[PDB]
Order: sequence, then structure tokens, then C-alpha cells
Amino acid sequence: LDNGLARTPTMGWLHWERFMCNLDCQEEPDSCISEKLFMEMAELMVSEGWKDAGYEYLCIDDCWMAPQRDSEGRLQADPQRFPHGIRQLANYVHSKGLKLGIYADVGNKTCAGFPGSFGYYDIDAQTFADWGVDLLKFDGCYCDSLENLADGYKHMSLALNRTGRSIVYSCEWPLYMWPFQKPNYTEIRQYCNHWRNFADIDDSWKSIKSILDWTSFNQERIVDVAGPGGWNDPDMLVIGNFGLSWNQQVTQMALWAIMAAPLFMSNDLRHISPQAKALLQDKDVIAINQDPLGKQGYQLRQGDNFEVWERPLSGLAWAVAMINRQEIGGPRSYTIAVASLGKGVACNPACFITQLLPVKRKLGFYEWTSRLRSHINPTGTVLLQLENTM
Amino acid sequence: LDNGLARTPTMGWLHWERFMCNLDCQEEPDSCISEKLFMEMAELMVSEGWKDAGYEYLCIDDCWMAPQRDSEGRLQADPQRFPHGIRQLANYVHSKGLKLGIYADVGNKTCAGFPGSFGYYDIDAQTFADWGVDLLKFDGCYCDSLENLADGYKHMSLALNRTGRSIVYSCEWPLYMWPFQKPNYTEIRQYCNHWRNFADIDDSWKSIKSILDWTSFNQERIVDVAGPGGWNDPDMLVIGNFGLSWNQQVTQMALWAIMAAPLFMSNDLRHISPQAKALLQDKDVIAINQDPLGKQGYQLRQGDNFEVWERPLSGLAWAVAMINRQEIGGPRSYTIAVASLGKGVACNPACFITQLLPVKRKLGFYEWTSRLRSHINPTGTVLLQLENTMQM
Ligand SMILES: *[C@@H]1O[C@H](CO)[C@@H](O[C@@H]2O[C@H](CO)[C@@H](O[C@@H]3O[C@H](CO)[C@@H](O)[C@H](O[C@H]4O[C@H](CO)[C@@H](O)[C@H](O)[C@@H]4O)[C@@H]3O)[C@H](O)[C@H]2NC(C)=O)[C@H](O)[C@H]1NC(C)=O
Ligand SMILES: *[C@@H]1O[C@H](CO)[C@@H](O[C@@H]2O[C@H](CO)[C@@H](O[C@@H]3O[C@H](CO)[C@@H](O)[C@H](O[C@H]4O[C@H](CO)[C@@H](O)[C@H](O)[C@@H]4O)[C@@H]3O)[C@H](O)[C@H]2NC(C)=O)[C@H](O)[C@H]1NC(C)=O
Ligand SMILES: *[C@@H]1O[C@H](CO)[C@@H](O[C@@H]2O[C@H](CO)[C@@H](O)[C@H](O)[C@H]2NC(C)=O)[C@H](O)[C@H]1NC(C)=O
Ligand SMILES: *[C@@H]1O[C@H](CO)[C@@H](O[C@@H]2O[C@H](CO)[C@@H](O)[C@H](O)[C@H]2NC(C)=O)[C@H](O)[C@H]1NC(C)=O
Ligand SMILES: *[C@@H]1O[C@H](CO)[C@@H](O)[C@H](O)[C@H]1NC(C)=O
Ligand SMILES: *[C@@H]1O[C@H](CO)[C@@H](O)[C@H](O)[C@H]1NC(C)=O
Ligand SMILES: CN1[C@H](CO)[C@H](O)[C@H](O)[C@H]1CN
Ligand SMILES: CN1[C@H](CO)[C@H](O)[C@H](O)[C@H]1CN
Repeated sequence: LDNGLARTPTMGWLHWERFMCNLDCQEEPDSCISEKLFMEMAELMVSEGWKDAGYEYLCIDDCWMAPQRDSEGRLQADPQRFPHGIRQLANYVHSKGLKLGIYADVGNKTCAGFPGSFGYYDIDAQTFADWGVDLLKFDGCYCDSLENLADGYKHMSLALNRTGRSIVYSCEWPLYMWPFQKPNYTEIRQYCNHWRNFADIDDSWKSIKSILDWTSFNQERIVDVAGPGGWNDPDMLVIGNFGLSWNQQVTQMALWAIMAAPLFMSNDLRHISPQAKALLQDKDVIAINQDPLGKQGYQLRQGDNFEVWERPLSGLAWAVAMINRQEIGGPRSYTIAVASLGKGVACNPACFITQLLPVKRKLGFYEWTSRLRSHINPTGTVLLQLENTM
Repeated sequence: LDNGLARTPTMGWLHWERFMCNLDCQEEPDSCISEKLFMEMAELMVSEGWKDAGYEYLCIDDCWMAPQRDSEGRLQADPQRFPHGIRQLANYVHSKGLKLGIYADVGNKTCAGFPGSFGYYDIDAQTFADWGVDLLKFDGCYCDSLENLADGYKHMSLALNRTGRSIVYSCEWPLYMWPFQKPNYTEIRQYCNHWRNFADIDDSWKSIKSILDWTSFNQERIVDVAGPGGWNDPDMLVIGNFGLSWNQQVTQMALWAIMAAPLFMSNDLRHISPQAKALLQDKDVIAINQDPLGKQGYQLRQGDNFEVWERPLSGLAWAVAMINRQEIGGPRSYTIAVASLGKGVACNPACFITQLLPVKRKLGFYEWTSRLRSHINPTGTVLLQLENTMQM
């Protein structure tokens, strides 16, 4: 989408995975979907270094709406859980130097059963712009036809454009199209800043593996379409929650950098381990994700329960990730000719290699003839950056 | 097995899950099955508090053997990887105050292809006793008949007895019966100190869930068989390795305490996080596992992606574990009448409740009519101890 936005993958926080559709503010006041939750997250995004690391979009997912529209047919936030309204919340978020994302659905209802935007695309776009919204996530539930799905996603893209406000447009169009028809990613990129391809992530290693496997399976279709203004979205970062071991968290962070993925944390910034925070705020890895060239990486090799992915970066540099998919035993040795990396140019005639994950360590100079050996933890990833000696 | 051993579930360390059958000492010297690995592991078991917490048996699994027996038809350790021999290794381990476990197979070969014990049961038992072995894990590969399987397990039990040396006898008999016929656990208990029931664990939450679900599904068949001298073995602890989140590690530790499981760590004690170490050395949870009453716990309830397990303990106390099996979202609330716990006895007329996991905190006095409310992390467990009292 040529709206000047998402020139690098969008970074921020999104409530869905960790907080879901909790409406019980009476019994769960600190975890229900409320304006207080988002205010606390914005406060911590400033005070705990998230904004400085690049996480900029504080995003509301489903279940913010009142059950019905206003008299003029406009969406309204729930009067009890969002008593001051979205425009005020956006004002607060902006006062923190942050941007505010909101959620709507292309069909007749949101996935959780709240008002859909079908028949109100222009009204809803102008409402979001008036509120000061900076990002829209657009879900695909309750849509009776593929033609209505495509038409709705394109119409909402155009309506957002016509408001004149810069609004990042995040689409679930491919995900809801895939079971029925192969998506045309040239068109999707024309209308969306990033797009969800695969099933919702949850707090499990199984979900990480599924997302990676589906991405590599479909890489010939989706890798080349991604770039500044339009990204593949493999769904939220779940680092800092409950289901991932440390090495599985490392794998998610490294591979979301390789994939030029949007980095939307879905966690509780009020209760997050120092290790999870240091990983999520890892300047070198974020710099890979945010590389201005914006070329998505890909799986180079798979075999012997290992995977090798790589990503071309600005200025003759490359990122390389090695995943150990064997879920038994100890760290396993993997060796690869450096001439096989970066299409044969990364280390011709030599490259300096720096390991970034799981720990940062300079490995030294590797000649074009060299072989790189590493030991990779089960379900973990070794992430390296290769700099051509010029 | 009425040999005076395993009056509580055996505790120690077993190499299989973490180190497997790595024979490449040239390229993977820190991971290969060698006498130096076991010597260093024994040193750390002493120096890092493992022995003090109760982990006493340093156990060799498969792939310690030479490819053939010696001229006298006796098993030998690999001359390159175990040049000083099992007897010296046992002397070293004993000098550290620890006990040494070894591995053999009921059939013609071990599962990795090394010499089996069929036809040599008495020779092999007396060999292990001469070496100073204190525990034998007995695998079931390469056995042509169920009759040979059962006869071999019983025969090796008797041969170990005949040596006169106290040797804990760990059997895989039930697991190897399952494809053909349901096991008779009365017989197995008569011959074994503990027995593996289910597939090998690996370094994954999937494996933990599978073991728990198979145990609860089959609990009416196996729970009452367990007791002092004979335990169900749901396989090694994998806390301290790579595949389990903190909450999943908590779940394994809590539930292995509930199940009166042998506690055989399979990890690398040279590279273990302080959090994993504190969990594995948790004195209160180990005390639950080692409860002298020796009655295995069970699943009390399951539903809405929650599980409630409980275990009766000595002196009218109970351990209660609540598992959140929903793998999305945040900590979920669970409420239960304390009268529903511990068969209605734990809190009659009252109980003092102490949360032990994921953090230790006294919760207070609960009357028989009261309700306990807790929040459980996704894939995590809350473990509580209930102490019966009349005080309030
Ligand atoms: C509604 O849709 C229209 C059409 O799709 C869209 O207009 C487009 O806006 C983008 C960004 O604002 C334009 O791209 C710019 O083109 C100008 C040409 O003068 C360039 O100078 C810009 O360069 C930027 O990036 C440079 C590096 O590449 C930097 O030097 C610097 O940061 C510049 O800002 C940039 O390429 C695009 O040309 C127009 N297209 C048309 C047809 O007008 C508009 O933004 C949309 N409006 C909303 C509210 O979404
Ligand atoms: C070879 O096998 C034989 C039997 O097949 C086995 O001897 C049996 O087991 C133990 C040996 O320690 C005996 O049990 C003891 O019996 C006396 C009887 O008065 C009791 O006082 C003992 O009680 C103490 O120890 C118990 C722990 O086991 C506690 O429960 C108790 O509170 C006391 O502390 C104990 O029960 C058993 O009687 C014999 N049975 C026979 C001989 O028929 C022998 O040990 C095996 N040898 C080897 C080397 O394994
Ligand atoms: C996928 O969609 C794109 C855009 O909707 C199609 O590309 C356009 O094709 C028309 C002709 O049908 C050309 O006039 C445009 O110039 C093309 N646009 C771009 C940006 O190239 C493309 O044909 C579609 N592909 C399939 C297989 O349907
Ligand atoms: C180990 O192998 C030997 C040789 O095959 C087995 O002995 C055979 O046993 C089968 C039935 O069990 C008989 O039909 C053969 O006549 C036996 N052959 C010999 C040479 O004795 C032995 O049973 C095997 N042991 C185990 C535990 O499977
Ligand atoms: C919404 O419902 C109406 C009436 O049932 C239907 O005509 C319309 O196509 C629906 N819209 C979508 C996007 O499914
Ligand atoms: C199991 O074995 C024991 C000991 O041999 C025997 O007493 C019992 O009857 C057996 N049970 C069944 C069901 O065969
Ligand atoms: C079901 N919806 C949820 C909101 O209800 C999340 O936004 C999820 O991303 C989407 C399905 N892909
Ligand atoms: C395959 N053997 C392995 C030794 O080779 C482990 O001892 C495992 O316990 C058993 C299978 N249940």
C-alpha cells in the first residue's frame, strides 16, 4: 500500500493473544478489555523502553465496541469499559508519543459478535480518522461471499485514503480467502500495508512451528511480494507469556526478524521477565527486522531436523538463522559452507560473522572457502549477521 | 518388589533423554557417553546440592557396553569410552556418597544394538554386583515372545536377589507388553521396584501432556498398584533442558510429585539455570513426592480446559494440583469447594492451605464449608498442600 506508511514492518503492541475478549471488568478489572488497560500499556511502553526500541503502535483488537451503533449509525466504544471514548484515548496515546490502532470487521459482525462494517465502510473510516486512529486491523468474519470479502477490503482501503489521515491498514483478507481460492498478493499489496496469511497464533511452540512451516511451504508465493509498504503478517509475538521456553522465544524473535514481520507484542507489559524484555528490545535483532531494504528472508535449506533461513540486508550484509527442530537430546552440531550462504556473495572473498542469538558473540572472519559450525539448542535458533569484507 | 528398596520413589539422574546414544567422542566430546561424563556429573551432584536434595542414583542408560562380551562371557564397558571400567566408576561414585545405576536388556540385544542379557541373566547380575552396581534399568528390545519377556524380567529379578547385593530393579516390562496384551500389574509389582508404562518422554510440552493424559485415562488400572517397594514410572524429569517453558517445568515437577513418580533427572547439571535448579531442588515438593504413606495421586476432575489432581499424604494431609490446559490468553480463575478436596477429609473441620508452586505462599485457614479460589497460568500448575486442623 503506497500510503507512505509501514516503510519498515510496523512495531507495537496488540491485546488479542494475551487478553482476548475478557469483558468481566467486575471480577477481572485488571485484565478486562478496557481503556485503563490500554492507558497502562501506553505508560509502560514509554517508561520501560519499548518506545525507544521502536514499538510505536498501541493497538486495540476485537471487543472494544458497544453492542450497537449511535443514532447517526456510527460505531461507539463500550460506555462502561471505554467511558471516555476512543478519541480521548488516542489523545492520551499521542501525548505519550505513541500511535493508536483499532479493530473492525469487513463483514456484518466482528468475529466476537460486535457490529461489522459492511454497509458502513466510508462512515467507519471517517469515524476512525476523526478519532485520531493511526492503524486499522480489518478482520474477515461474517462475510457471505468471496466477492464481498475482496470488495470490502478494497473499499475500506479507499475510504481510509479518502479521509486524508495516514492510517496503517492491516488486513486478514488472504487468511479468509485461502480455504476457497488462492489469493492474488499483487492486489492485496496494492490495498494493504500488511496481511495475515495463516491461522491465529497461540501461546505454544506448536503454533510457532506451524507458522514457520506454512511460511516456508508458501514461500514461492509470498516472499517476493513483501517490501516497504506491504508485509506478510505471521501474527503476534508471544514472547513474555507462558507457553514458550527461552529457546522457543529466541526462535520466534529471530525468525520474525528474518521474515520482515510486523512485530506486534501481545503480552502483559506490567508482568514481563527481564530476559523476555531484553530479547524483545534486542537492538541488533530489531535492526535486522527493520532493515530499510525491506527484503523478506526465506528458508534456504531443510533436512536432518535442521532449517537454514537467510535474509539479504542493506549494504552487502546478510542475516542467517539455523533452527534445530529435533525436540530431544542436547545442542546439535550443524555445519554449512559459507559459500552456500547469501547466494554465494555474502562471504566472497570473506565475511565477518557475528552471532546475535541466543547470545551475542563475534565469531571472526570466514573466507569464501570456510565452513561455519554451530551447536543449536533443541527448538532454539542461532541467528548470525554476515558482513562482507567489502 | 519386596527387597527393602524403593520404599519411597527412587531419586537420581539418568542420561538417556539429554545425552541419548552419542558415541562420537571425537567431535562431540562433551555429549558422548563416557566415564568422564558420569564422573563430572557425580562431582556436581555432590557440589551443587543435588545429593542433599535426595538425588542419589547416578544412572547409566544404554550405550555403555563394548560390542561383545569378553572371553569369559561377561559384559564389558566400552574400552575407549569407559577405559577404567564400571567397577572403578562405581568406586568413584560410592566415594562421593552416591549410588550407581546401569542398563541392560532382557532380550538378545539392547535397543541400541549392544549385547543383550538373554542366556546370561545370572552371569550379568553377579557381574553387576561384583562391580558394585546399585540399580539396574532393564529394557525390553529384541525379545521374540511375551513369554520370554516375562520370564526374563522375573529371572533377572531372582538373579539380582541371588547376588545378595541390594540392587534397585527398574523394569520396562509393561511398556513392551502393551502392543499385545494388557499388563498384570500385580505380577510386575511382585518382581520390580518400578516399571515404565508409557512411551519415552522427550523435551516437549506435547510429551508431558501425553504422559499425563495417558496416566489419567488409565488411572483406575495403575494408581492402586503403586506403593512402597513398587512405583509407576512415567519417565525422566526433563526440567533444565530446552523445550519446556517455566510454567510447563512447574507442571512436570508438581505432577511427578502427585503421581509418586521416581524422580530421575535427565539434564546437564553442568549447564542448568538457577530457576530450574531451585524447582528441581524444591524441598517441599520433593517431600510430597517422597511422602512416607506412598499412595499415588490421581486426577479428581477434568473440564473447561482445567484439571484437578490430588494425592493423599501422611497424617491427613493432601496435595492438590490445578492445571490450566488452555494454551492462549492469561491466568484463568478456578474455584472449588474445599469439601470436594481430599475426599472431604482434608479440611474437616478445617485445613491450613499452603501454595507451593509456582511460588510458595501461605493461604490461611479454610473451614470445611469454605471455597478456594486460585488463578492458574496457561500450561502451568498451582500446587497446594492442605493440612488438616481443628485450630480454625
Ligand atoms: C492515498 O493514496 C495515494 C495514492 O496511492 C497516496 O499518494 C502517494 O503517497 C506516497 C507517500 O506519500 C507517494 O510516495 C512518495 O512520492 C514522492 C514523489 O514526490 C516521493 O518524494 C516520496 O519519497 C519519500 O521517500 C523517500 C525515499 O524513498 C524519502 O526521500 C522521503 O522520506 C519521501 O517522503 C514518496 O516516494 C506517492 O507518490 C503518492 N502517489 C500518488 C499517486 O499521489 C496517498 O499517500 C494516500 N493518502 C493517504 C491519506 O493514505
Ligand atoms: C531377596 O528376596 C527376599 C524375599 O524374596 C528379600 O527378603 C524380604 O524383604 C525384606 C528384607 O529386608 C523383609 O522385610 C522385613 O521383614 C521384617 C520381618 O520382621 C520386618 O521387621 C522389616 O520391616 C522393616 O523394614 C521395612 C522396609 O522394607 C519397613 O516397612 C518396616 O517398618 C521396618 O522398618 C521388613 O519388612 C522380608 O520379610 C523378606 N522376606 C522374606 C525373607 O521372605 C531379600 O531382602 C532379597 N535380597 C536382596 C539382596 O534383594
Ligand atoms: C493480480 O492482481 C493484479 C492487480 O490487480 C493484476 O495485475 C494487473 O493486471 C492488469 C491486467 O489485468 C494490468 O493492467 C495492471 O497493470 C496489473 N497491475 C500490476 C500492478 O501489475 C494481475 O494480473 C493479477 N494476477 C492474476 C493471476 O490474477
Ligand atoms: C535370541 O535368539 C535366539 C536364536 O534365534 C532365540 O532362540 C530361538 O527361540 C525361538 C523361539 O523363541 C526358537 O524357535 C528357536 O529354535 C531358538 N533358536 C535357538 C538357536 O535357540 C532366543 O529365543 C532369542 N531370545 C529372545 C529373548 O528373543
Ligand atoms: C450481511 O447480511 C445481509 C443480509 O443477510 C446480506 O445481504 C449481506 O450480503 C451480508 N454481508 C456480508 C459481507 O456477508
Ligand atoms: C496377576 O498375577 C498374580 C501373581 O502371579 C496373580 O495372583 C493374579 O491372579 C494375576 N491376575 C490376573 C488377572 O491374571
Ligand atoms: C478471530 N479474530 C480475532 C478477533 O475477534 C483476532 O483479531 C484474530 O486475529 C481474528 C481471527 N484471525
Ligand atoms: C529405547 N530404550 C532406551 C535405551 O536404548 C531408553 O532406555 C528407553 O527407556 C528405552 C525405550 N523405552
